[PDB]
Amino acid sequence: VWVSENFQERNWKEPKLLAYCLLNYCKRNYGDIELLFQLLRAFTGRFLCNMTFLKEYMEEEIPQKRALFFRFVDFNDPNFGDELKAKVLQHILNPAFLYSNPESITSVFITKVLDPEKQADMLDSLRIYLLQYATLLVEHAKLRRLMTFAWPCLLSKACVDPACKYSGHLLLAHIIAKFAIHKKIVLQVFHSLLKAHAMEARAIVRQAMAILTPAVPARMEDGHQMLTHWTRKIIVEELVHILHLIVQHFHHLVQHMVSAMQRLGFEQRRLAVDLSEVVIKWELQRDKQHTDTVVNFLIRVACQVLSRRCVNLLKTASELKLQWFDKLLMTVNYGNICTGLEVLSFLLTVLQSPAILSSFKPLQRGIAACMTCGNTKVLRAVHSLLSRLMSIFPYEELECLYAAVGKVIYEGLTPSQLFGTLMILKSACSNNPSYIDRLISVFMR
Amino acid sequence: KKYLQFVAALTDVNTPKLKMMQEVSENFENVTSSPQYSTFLEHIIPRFLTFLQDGEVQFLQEKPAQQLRKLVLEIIHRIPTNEHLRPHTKNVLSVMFRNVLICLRIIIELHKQFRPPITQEIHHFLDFVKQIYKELPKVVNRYFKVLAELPIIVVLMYQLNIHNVVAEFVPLIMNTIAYADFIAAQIKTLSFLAYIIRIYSQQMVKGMLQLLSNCPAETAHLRKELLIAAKHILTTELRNQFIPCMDKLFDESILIGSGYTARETLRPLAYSTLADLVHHVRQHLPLSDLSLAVQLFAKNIDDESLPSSIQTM
Repeated sequence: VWVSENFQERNWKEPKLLAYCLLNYCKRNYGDIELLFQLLRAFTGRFLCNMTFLKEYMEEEIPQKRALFFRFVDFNDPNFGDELKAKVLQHILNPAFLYSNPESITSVFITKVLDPEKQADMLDSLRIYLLQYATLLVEHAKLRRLMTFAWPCLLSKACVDPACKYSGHLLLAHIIAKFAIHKKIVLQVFHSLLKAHAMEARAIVRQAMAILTPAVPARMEDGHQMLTHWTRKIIVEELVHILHLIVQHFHHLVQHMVSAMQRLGFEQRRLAVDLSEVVIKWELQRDKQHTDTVVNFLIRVACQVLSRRCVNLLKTASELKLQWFDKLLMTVNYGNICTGLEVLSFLLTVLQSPAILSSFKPLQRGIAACMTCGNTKVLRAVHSLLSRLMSIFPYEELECLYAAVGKVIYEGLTPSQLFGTLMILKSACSNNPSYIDRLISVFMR
Repeated sequence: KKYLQFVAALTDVNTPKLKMMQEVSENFENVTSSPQYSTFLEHIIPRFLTFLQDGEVQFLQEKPAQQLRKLVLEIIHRIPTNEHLRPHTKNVLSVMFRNVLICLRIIIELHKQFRPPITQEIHHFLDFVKQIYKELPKVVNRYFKVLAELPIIVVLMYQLNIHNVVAEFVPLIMNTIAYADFIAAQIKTLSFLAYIIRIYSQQMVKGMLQLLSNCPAETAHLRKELLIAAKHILTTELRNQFIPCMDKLFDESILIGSGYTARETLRPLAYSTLADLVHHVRQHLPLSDLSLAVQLFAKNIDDESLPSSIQTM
């Protein structure tokens, strides 16, 4: 009946029950002939209630018998199955061999590699699973032959499907890991993986990079330093993580990389901080290049509103304060809120930076017409910016310049007006104990 | 260092040792950037002007001197243009008149350099799209290549239209199937011309459904844009009633991304558009269609392989 009524679904409890009856039948002693037919309609058919039913049993199925598991389970000469039945078989076969030893497996691989036989029946992901199975049997446990049977998808004009095309490169990098020094395929896989990298290839290249990452830089004896052009192709004509995850684990291209990275960065906004990590690791591993790099990065973060991590890198590391921070000349309300939350950030982190004592005239010019009106309708920055002010100035015309700016602020008190005026005087008194007594009478009133 | 090594080879390169001498100017010119637009005003204009005079377009030969064609497009790319492009606009239009690759680079270069200046630019492509569209009967007479791919991105950049509306719904009623790359490119063409919805006769139903049912499942970068475009055309708030009243929703089978790749990444996209399509009208759905709709919706609530965001929706 299980073979016959398979077309009834595409009277409701039969798929739940008949599979459950065969569930107990194979649980008694073993599974020899009934194990390969109880999956005839289990994983296929798009049932409303046939998920997570048999799934747990396979992980419990593994707990001398699995050594010869391939011959009496896999092939069995079905003459009735198809691509879907083969896929279902390999879903349960992988966990059996993943958890796990005789020398008789050598004849198994010889029979296994004779699958296609001049006929390519596969038109689905069955090729990817076999290559994943091929990687499992090699990494966890004839070498020339398996190279020759994985040939047709290592091209540029055939193997149109990206899934099986990237898997051929995936197995090629997995095999050559220790000492397989060649002249063509050793670098062919390196400059072909990052070609037309789509959004679905990240899950494929993630394991296709770490196998040969600690090997290619150690085997550049016959190389010609032709990695700058390969990096340039993906950074100009085209992700960016493929160029930095190798650096994350661990001079002639820095000049081009800095120019390329500062041009590509201009909803892709979560990459500037990652590039800062790459730059800060270069400095740690090691400033004719970090000068303009940090200036541009502080412009980038100013264009964002990662705030905590970028501030951490700043504290653990001229033209910056002249052309960009002159926004309060015209400013509208939301920009002031962004400015207020931003001036609180970097001004607090420059208290231990030797830059105010070296150059402060440009800083005063940028904030010239910014401090006069930067005391009203702002609650975040104004309430706390005083603490940073007592540790800046402690020479004559400049001193009177902000003194004139200061006196025109708190001499019109006649309540944000009282809040700002009272806070400034506290800052003035905390600047120095000396204070004139020619204006106390106004304060008493 | 880069003044006497290039001027003494004007007539030698134009009228054919030369190839190796030309191939070294690939990444050695950007370093020598001492002249800032002061010396290269009229020095470079005759260079590529004579280069395009040579380099015939004989496609029947096995690339006799196409290496020079590759070299000239490699050196033309590294010139940013800001002023004096009127001769350029009178020079770049002579290459799409007749291995079709030289026009792709040129059309890309003018697409990027157009922003800083402003020109009306109405001289040739007023009926050129008509000739391209009427070459389709010649296409089915020959076969059953790289010339009808990018007439629209220029238009999209230009639109930052009555004669264009009529040309849009004409190819959507012909080119019926009675391959390797012809069918993939063929479907790719109607995807672009149906993507324009910035202009706003129920003559588009048959064309759009035929490609959906005959969509090649071997590709992975074709169904993503097709479904995204299908999502955009149902968000007009005015033309969401014309389409769900003629086909009677006979597309309730596995034809919206069947295969292996299309059911893993953009799997939620197909169901989200289908859910949006039902949510549009909610008025002209009979009992039979509602019974089928809930039957399909009762299977997505059990698929525990994808995050439960779709199940909440």
